Amino acid sequence: KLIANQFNSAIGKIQDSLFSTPSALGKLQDVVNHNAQALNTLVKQLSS
Amino acid sequence: KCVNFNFNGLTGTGVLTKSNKKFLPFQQFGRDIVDTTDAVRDPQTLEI
Ligand SMILES: *[C@@H]1O[C@H](CO)[C@@H](O[C@@H]2O[C@H](CO)[C@@H](O[C@@H]3O[C@H](CO)[C@@H](O)[C@H](O)[C@@H]3O)[C@H](O)[C@H]2NC(C)=O)[C@H](O)[C@H]1NC(C)=O
Repeated sequence: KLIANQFNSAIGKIQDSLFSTPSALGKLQDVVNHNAQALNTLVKQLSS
Repeated sequence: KCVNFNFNGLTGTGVLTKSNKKFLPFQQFGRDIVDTTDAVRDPQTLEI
């Protein structure tokens, strides 16, 4: 019973941690941002 | 329709539609985030 309760509490903590911390998924947002930069730069170079 | 156009010397190809952009009486052209022309004012009717 203790093990099940600790597990359930930890899962709730995972949801609260991800919900309340905007930076938790930064690695994936960084990948998206790098691809967005690469394409915005490639298009902007056409104006040179 | 997809047409060729020449607007006061501006040459290009595209599909022209009614604009909902709010240009000031002074402004004649619009550009998006990447400095690509995306709006003109008709030289005879002043339609955007
Ligand atoms: C090993 O550690 C666990 C905690 O990780 C101990 O269980 C915890 O025991 C405390 C009491 O010493 C519980 O607090 C009480 O909870 C009841 C809930 O109704 C509340 O009414 C009391 O006023 C008090 O707050 C705590 O909830 C409980 N935690 C879990 C997850 O069961 C366990 O006793 C420790 N074992 C040993 C041998 O030290």
